[PDB]
Parts: sequence; C-alpha cells; structure tokens
Amino acid sequence: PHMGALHVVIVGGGFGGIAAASQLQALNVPFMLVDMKDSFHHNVAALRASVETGFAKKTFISYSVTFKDNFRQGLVVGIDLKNQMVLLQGGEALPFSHLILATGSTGPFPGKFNEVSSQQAAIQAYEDMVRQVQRSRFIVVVGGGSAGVEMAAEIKTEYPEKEVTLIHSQVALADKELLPSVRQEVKEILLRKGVQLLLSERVSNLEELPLNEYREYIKVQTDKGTEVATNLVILCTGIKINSSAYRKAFESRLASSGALRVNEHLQVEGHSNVYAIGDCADVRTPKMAYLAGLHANIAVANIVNSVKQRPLQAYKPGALTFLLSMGRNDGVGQISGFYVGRLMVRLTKSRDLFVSTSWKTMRQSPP
Ligand SMILES: Cc1cc2c(nc3c(=O)[nH]c(=O)nc-3n2C[C@H](O)[C@H](O)[C@H](O)COP(=O)(O)OP(=O)(O)OC[C@H]2O[C@@H](n3cnc4c(N)ncnc43)[C@H](O)[C@@H]2O)c(O)c1C
Ligand SMILES: NC(=O)C1=CN([C@@H]2O[C@H](COP(=O)(O)OP(=O)(O)OC[C@H]3O[C@@H](n4cnc5c(N)ncnc54)[C@H](OP(=O)(O)O)[C@@H]3O)[C@@H](O)[C@H]2O)C=CC1
Repeated sequence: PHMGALHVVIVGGGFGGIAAASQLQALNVPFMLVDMKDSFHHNVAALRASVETGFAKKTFISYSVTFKDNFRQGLVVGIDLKNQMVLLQGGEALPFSHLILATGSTGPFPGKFNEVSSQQAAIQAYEDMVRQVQRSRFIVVVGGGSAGVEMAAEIKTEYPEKEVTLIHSQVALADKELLPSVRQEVKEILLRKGVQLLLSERVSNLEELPLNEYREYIKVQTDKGTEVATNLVILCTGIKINSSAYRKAFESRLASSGALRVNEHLQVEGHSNVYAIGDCADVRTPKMAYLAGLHANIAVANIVNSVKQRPLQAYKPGALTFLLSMGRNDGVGQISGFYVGRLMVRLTKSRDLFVSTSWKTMRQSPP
C-alpha cells in the first residue's frame, strides 16, 4: 500500500523512458527506471555505428551515471495488476502507484540491440560489425524499408569501393505512408550511389545464411530464383513491438500491432494510472524516437495533473514527419506532410543523427 504516495515505475529505458525518468527526477518524484541493458542506446545512429570506426561509443549512455539509485537493471517478465507490482526475472518485484510502459521494439541487429550486456560489450558488438563490413568487398542488405535503404546508403557512402546489393520484396522502397515523391527520390539516390537494387524479390534461404559475419563466399537466393554471391549479409527485415513485459497482463487491451490502446492523454484504456509511450503505444502514428519523448512528457504531466485534480494534456498528431538519411552527405524526407530535400535532411539528420540530443537529455558528455 502506498497510502497516497507516488512511486512511478518506468519499464524500458529508450527514448521514451529516459525522457520520463529525466522529468520525474527533476520533479523529485520517487521513481524507478527499469531496463535490461546497462546503457541507453541511441539506436537512430545504430547503422552509422555499423560502418564508422570509433562511432559506437557515442551511441551508448550509462543509465547509472545519470539516474543512480533511480535505475535498476533487469528483465521485466510480467505485470501484477491486482497487487500493482512489476515482476522481474529472478523473482524480484517493484510496487508502483503509476506505471509507464516504454518497451519499444525488437528486431535484427544492427538496427536494434536488446541484449543483456555491459556498455563495453555493446560498443564492441558495433565495432565488430564495422570490422565485418570492412573485410567484405560484397555485401547484401535484405529488406528495403526505411532501415534497409539507410543501411545500404551508409555502406556505399563510407566505402564507395564496395559492391552493395539491396534486396526488397516490394516494388517501392521505404514506408508506404510516405509521399510517393519521397519514395521515388530514395530510389534515385540509392541508384546514383551505385547500390544495386533487386526489387520485388524475397530472399528465400534466410535460415541457411550466416548473418553479420564475413565469409569468403555466401550464396543468397530469392523466391524468383535469382542468386547473389556475397561476403556479408545484413538483415533489415522489420521490427515487432516488444510486448514481453506486459502481453499477458494486458491481453484484452492490446491492439493487433501488439501496442496498448490509449486515449489522447496516453493512459491505457481500462486504467487511469497506467501509461504507454513510444513504440509500444497505439498512437497509429509512425513509431518515432521524437514522439516517444513527447509521449513521455505527456505521461509524466498527467500523473502530476491527476494528483492535482487538474485537466490532462492531450496528444494530437499532425501530418507525417519522416526523414531518411542516405549516408552522411544525403537524404530525403518529409516534415509534417510536405517534401523536404537533400540539403535540408543532410543538415537536420544525416550529419549528426540527433546524437547530441540524447547526451543532453542524460546530462552527460560523449567520450
Ligand atoms: C532503426 C532506426 C530507427 C529510427 C531512425 N530514425 C529516426 C528518426 O529520424 N527520428 C525518429 O524520431 N525516430 C527514428 N527512429 C526510430 C526510433 O529508433 C524508435 O522509434 C525509438 O527507439 C522508439 O523509442 P522507445 O522509447 O519507444 O523504445 P526503444 O526501443 O528506444 O527503447 C525500449 C527499451 O525498452 C527496453 N525493454 C523492453 N522490454 C523490456 C523488458 N521486458 N525488460 C526490460 N527492459 C525492456 C529495451 O531494452 C529498450 O532499451 C533510424 O534512422 C533508424 C535506422
Ligand atoms: N528514418 C526513420 O524515421 C526511420 C524510422 N524507422 C521506424 O521503424 C519501423 C520499421 O522500419 P524497418 O525496420 O525498415 O522495417 P519495415 O518493416 O518498414 O521494412 C522491412 C521490409 O523488409 C521486407 N522484407 C522482409 N523479409 C524480406 C526478405 N526475406 N526478402 C526481402 N525483403 C524482405 C519487408 O517486406 P514484407 O513486409 O513484405 O515481408 C518490409 O518491406 C518503421 O516503420 C519506422 O516507424 C526505421 C528506420 C528509419
């Protein structure tokens, strides 16, 4: 029993979780941030950290340095809604007056990294990836969504002498929600960089392929019988909302996508003190780091507003903002529903990939 006192538990230390923890910390509200890793991952820059020697150490930020005893490393395995408890692997339990679920998404390395690991092992995993790319003259990227087009562009921009093939199962590249003008310009930039495109083809022997590892010879096969020989295979084949921590407890509340249904105040439907933020929230908006941060501000604010019997803040989407870096010198996208060009995207995203914003939030300086 908390007897009216606040204790907020945040499950997930991604873009959403560190924003929520930073604000609760500034408000002196008791809270615990739980993450399976020992450091925040600026995963927007994970593909650049896969091609540039020495960059990976700019993409991982120690939780304990920023949050100290308000941070607990661990894997959440269930939520006990009756006794308001966050269940950790190992048996430990965390009581909460309010729960913020910020579990993000999972997917293949290198675009996502969700291993229980130390900070130096995580950085080394990306430095090893750089070494695999450097050893490999021929490289195949599988999947031409927004991650795969960025991956292929990063490789050919850093290493123009390598041979890069992107294999994609659809006719057009990147997200279907994007303006057709954006999707066509993505294709043209890749072709001008020398990336070979194999569109409307599905790689069919994924079980048989060594992944993220240089080999003298790998044969990639497609459902149409195309065969590509390569030294290296990288999967950018998509992500899944990470519902492990909460799927059982909230099964009745889950969208199809695995997200949690929520109102414009981001409380989970059926609950007044549970919030979902970021990728695991059924925003129906695109899953974006910057939206996770905005959701966190809304979530923390209505926890406080709700204790002050005040009216709640509301999340209202606008047109789609979506920026694709195409290596450090190029890119294309849209800012709230209109096309923005290559100079704009290069300056806004491609050069720095928003890395400095996470170090600022965490109040740390990059090594
Ligand atoms: C891959 C990629 C993504 C981009 C990219 N670009 C942009 C961009 O330009 N702008 C943007 O806003 N988003 C961009 N994104 C999307 C952005 O990465 C995601 O939308 C963002 O990470 C979502 O933030 P969340 O806070 O919702 O989730 P995270 O995945 O960041 O963090 C979740 C955390 O929960 C932890 N966790 C999950 N389940 C757990 C459990 N059961 N126990 C403990 N910890 C758990 C995970 O380990 C992880 O640390 C991009 O170029 C690439 C290549
Ligand atoms: N710049 C940004 O803001 C970025 C944002 N994101 C976010 O992350 C989300 C996921 O993006 P992404 O990670 O690119 O995942 P996506 O699911 O968007 O793209 C993955 C693609 O890979 C294709 N694919 C899967 N298996 C194969 C195969 N065996 N052979 C060939 N093609 C295959 C899929 O086609 P099928 O589905 O037909 O199998 C799909 O079109 C985005 O929706 C966005 O919210 C990610 C990267 C950049």
